[PDB]
Amino acid sequence: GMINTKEDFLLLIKQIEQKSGYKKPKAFGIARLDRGQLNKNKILQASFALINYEQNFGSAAIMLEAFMQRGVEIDFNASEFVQTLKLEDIDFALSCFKPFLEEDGHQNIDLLKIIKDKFKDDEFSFVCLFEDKEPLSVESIYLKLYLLSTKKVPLRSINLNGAFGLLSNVAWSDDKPIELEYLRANEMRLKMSNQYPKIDFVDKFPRFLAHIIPEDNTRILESSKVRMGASLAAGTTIMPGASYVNFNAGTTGACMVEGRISSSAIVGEGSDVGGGASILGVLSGTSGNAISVGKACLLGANSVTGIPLGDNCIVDAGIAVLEGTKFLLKDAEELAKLNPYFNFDKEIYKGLELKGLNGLHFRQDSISGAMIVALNKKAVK
Amino acid sequence: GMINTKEDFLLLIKQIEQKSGYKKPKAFGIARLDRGQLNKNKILQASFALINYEQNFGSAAIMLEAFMQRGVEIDFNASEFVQTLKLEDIDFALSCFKPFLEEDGHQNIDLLKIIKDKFKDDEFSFVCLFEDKEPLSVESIYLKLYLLSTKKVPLRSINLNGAFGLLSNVAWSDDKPIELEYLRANEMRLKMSNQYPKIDFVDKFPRFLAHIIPEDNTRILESSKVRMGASLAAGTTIMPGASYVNFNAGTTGACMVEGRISSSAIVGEGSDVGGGASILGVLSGTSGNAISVGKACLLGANSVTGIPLGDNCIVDAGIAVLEGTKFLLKDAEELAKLNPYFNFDKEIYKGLELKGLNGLHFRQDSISGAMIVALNKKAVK
Amino acid sequence: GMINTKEDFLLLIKQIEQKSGYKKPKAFGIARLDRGQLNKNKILQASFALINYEQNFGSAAIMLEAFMQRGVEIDFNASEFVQTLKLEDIDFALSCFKPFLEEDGHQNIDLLKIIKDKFKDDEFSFVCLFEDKEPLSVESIYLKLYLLSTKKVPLRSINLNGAFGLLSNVAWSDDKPIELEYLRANEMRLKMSNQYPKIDFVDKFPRFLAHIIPEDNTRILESSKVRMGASLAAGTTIMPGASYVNFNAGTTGACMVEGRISSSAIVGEGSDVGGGASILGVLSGTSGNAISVGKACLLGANSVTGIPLGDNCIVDAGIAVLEGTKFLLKDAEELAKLNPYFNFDKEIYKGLELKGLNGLHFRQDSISGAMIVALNKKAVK
Ligand SMILES: [Cl-]
Ligand SMILES: [Cl-]
Ligand SMILES: [Cl-]
Ligand SMILES: [Cl-]
Repeated sequence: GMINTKEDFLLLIKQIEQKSGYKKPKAFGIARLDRGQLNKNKILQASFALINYEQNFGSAAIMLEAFMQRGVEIDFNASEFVQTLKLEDIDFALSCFKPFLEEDGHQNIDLLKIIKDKFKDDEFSFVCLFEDKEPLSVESIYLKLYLLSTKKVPLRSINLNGAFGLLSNVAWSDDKPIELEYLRANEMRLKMSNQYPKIDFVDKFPRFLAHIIPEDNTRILESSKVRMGASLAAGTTIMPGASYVNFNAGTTGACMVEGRISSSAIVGEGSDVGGGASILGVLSGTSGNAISVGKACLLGANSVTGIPLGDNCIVDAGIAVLEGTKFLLKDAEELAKLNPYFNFDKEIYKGLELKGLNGLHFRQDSISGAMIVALNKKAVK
Repeated sequence: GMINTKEDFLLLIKQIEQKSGYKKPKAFGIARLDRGQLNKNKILQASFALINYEQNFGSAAIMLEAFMQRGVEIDFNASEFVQTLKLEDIDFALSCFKPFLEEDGHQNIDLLKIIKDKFKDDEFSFVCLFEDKEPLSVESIYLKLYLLSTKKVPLRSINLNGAFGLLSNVAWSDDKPIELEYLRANEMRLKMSNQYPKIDFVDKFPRFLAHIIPEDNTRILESSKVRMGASLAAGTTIMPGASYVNFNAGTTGACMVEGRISSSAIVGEGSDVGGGASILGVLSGTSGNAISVGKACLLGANSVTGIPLGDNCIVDAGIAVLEGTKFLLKDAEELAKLNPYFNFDKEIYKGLELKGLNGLHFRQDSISGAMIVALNKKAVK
Repeated sequence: GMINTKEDFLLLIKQIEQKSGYKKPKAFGIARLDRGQLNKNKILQASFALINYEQNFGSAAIMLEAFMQRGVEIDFNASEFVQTLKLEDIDFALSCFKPFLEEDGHQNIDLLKIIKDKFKDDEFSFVCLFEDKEPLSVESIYLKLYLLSTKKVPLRSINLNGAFGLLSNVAWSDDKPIELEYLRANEMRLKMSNQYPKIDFVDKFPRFLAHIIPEDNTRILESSKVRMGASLAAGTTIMPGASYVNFNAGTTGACMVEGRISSSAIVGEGSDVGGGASILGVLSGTSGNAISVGKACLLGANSVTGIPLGDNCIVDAGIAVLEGTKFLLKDAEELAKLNPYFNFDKEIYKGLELKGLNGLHFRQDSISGAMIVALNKKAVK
């Protein structure tokens, strides 16, 4: 078909990439789209089975060229490119991949074979990012969420600004989106005919398990507790009682999570988020930074953590550690050793002053009622 | 058909309404009923696609007359009237509506066309309330819950007493009720044949989303967290981690809800119910009144609010504000300004004494351990 | 068929039970198994419609004999016996039961008729326990969980050690297990063809309601909040907001549960677990015993209970009662009366010292900030 060898294939990629203003995508994939039942141009959800991040640039070149080949004008100076796939695009791409078709393990190529076989018009779209800027489309928002939940990129590392304004608030029935106006328009007919769909939730975001397959040692005991865009390190457990992991939040190592992790909050390896505990996400103020809890921290049942914590910190059950809470310092000499740059000159510190320190133990003196910050005895050893 | 003009229609309504003891219903609609799999006279659920409250009295007259026309004796001195619809009732009503049949937007008339088209015996029932008293039927309980959840009537404004005794505890599978005795009777057959239905919950009440379509700016991130009979003002968000809205509870303006709103509790516009916070519903005692939180209140993560709060109150994360908790008053002069009738003569107040006041800030002194009630600095401005 | 009378039947049982080394099973039943989509020898779940505990030993003898009759070597010195049923086994058993076949109410016999009618190879397995030791199979783990959730045995009374290591972490879609590797292997095909299954959770354990039918006065308002192996006494209510009942945990009488009951924790009749409260399961240390809360205890919203409590204890909302928390004792003379062996000589006690006592009221002094242990005034009366 003119691409007969892998050498021909590589020269083709070189020709494409030497086109004027060509930029290699930083992320790309192909999404199956769910459209509005009433407004068929409204994209309600995008699903990917393969995410490419800073990889497989040849495959991206073939896809971009399929579009260029039929006259689609790609602005390589825009942050992203989204385009509906036609059958001709799939056939063009598969012909460029001719040298590989009888081989196993080429995942992007396998995906195209599948899409060709299941092709429908306006069902599939190529989605790519040229840079990390605010999303301009539902499709690019979904690619970004996937980049986070598949852990191709670290938590907080990509731009999600404006996502809420672009996404439609919809009903979700067995993880399928339905326009609210469709339900209103059909309510009499559906209820009287006993065909009213079962609505699990109404929101702009889907759940993690509608999109991501956990590692074999990762457990999520209830889907409603992990939003799409959450990032769970292998080995994490999310218990169902009073937990939550929001988008652009999660764990960077195996943790037991029984409480609530707000957006922008990161919990380090070996930490234990107790039943009904709260971890807030963003510190107050205009340059208010994100909250991180370090490694091997123990957050008690029904506690609240409103500041960044370093490693080996303990918040006792029931304690609220907020930015403005005052604490009486104990164990200053030992804490100095774990925290050599910090000035332990005084006796009372606000939560915010103590942010990020290691080996802290937040507790209440049960006789005097004083809030204390002390040494986690285990943190010295 | 003898009703040929809208004038004929209006004279018919006048004749009906001049019948002896006739009362216009205060609320009415037509429900599709779910009956027991074993006990077919047991009504397990009622679904409405249209609720009429203090409106469309002509339409109610036509329906009541359909029944009277065939000899049904309506007691207009009872608080409610419930009756199974026959095809003849639907045809009678549609014939009285003849002058309107080629016009759009007559919702009660459209509903009848649909019911005629999907008619089944014992499937549909007319349900109306003549006054606001204790429900006497499953059907009237469901009409009352709908009146609350559709916001046709305000929270706490209607009589729900006895509802629990009338409703059957059932299993619910994809929002369909199943008698527990049916599951017991069929368990061997169903499990061994691998046809055991998926049971989502066992209770007397259904969920809100099985019945109500939120406004486009209202989100409920998990159906199990909003019971049928809840009332959510447009713009409310219910997060899934540790929240709840019970029946005859909710919000009167757009609020962020991440905690638990008990029955009878009302949360005012702009308030923020923090993650895992509790709002209790009814004050203790025999004349113990319902708890209301006013506008723009901020309830901290893992707090407990056991008293009514006025506007612009703050409960810090972790604080329990109970009827018997004692608080040390600060900022008395400024609080007097926001609360001119209250007597700020003393220094220690019980929670219950402070009920309903504006601009309160409940906090703990972290050095002395004292519970404080102070000024919310933002409430002066 | 040679077993023609119930007398013949009883002599057959005598002959079987006199076989060398025969032991009567302590528990038995027949499970329908769910196997791996990829690994068909992996048992992902077992479902029973009938559990026998210390009963119906004749029926167990007939089943064991069906296997022995065809040469299966049963080790009656092992703790358990598991074996796949063949049609011949079912037909053999039904022939031994000939004298009963035209009679009603023989549940084990009815089950065999059903299994014969729905027979499939490798679908059904006989599962029995000869003693209470660590489970050796998925099948025996499931029998043990059933023994707990059906309340045939008391909470904590049976050996579940090693269960986590034997169970596979799987995806669950409408309560059906799916191997994660199957989802990975089929992800492209399933997502692009729009056939991706709805995954409710990923875990090693199923939910209670996938297996157990509550009593008519028992309510569970959300299935994800009660794990399989939980034990709920008749009349219990599990609310959905922030509750949980883990395996080998629950209630021994009717309780209102709105908080989290950890594994090994037992809550006594008439107790009320408030919204977002935590009950921990096992005391710290190597001989750290299980936590029990007695009858008519009141655990406040957002409290934490980390010690065993006797009867009529109160933990105020927001209070954390941990093993190491210190409390100032009040009402010593009255508490002595309720607790005659305890030595109320001193003024400050650690939580752990107070374990199991009756009539305790844990509260905070809101003026001094001191943690108090006092008399529950209602407990004297
Ligand atoms: Cl100081
Ligand atoms: Cl005073
Ligand atoms: Cl909680
Ligand atoms: Cl002492």
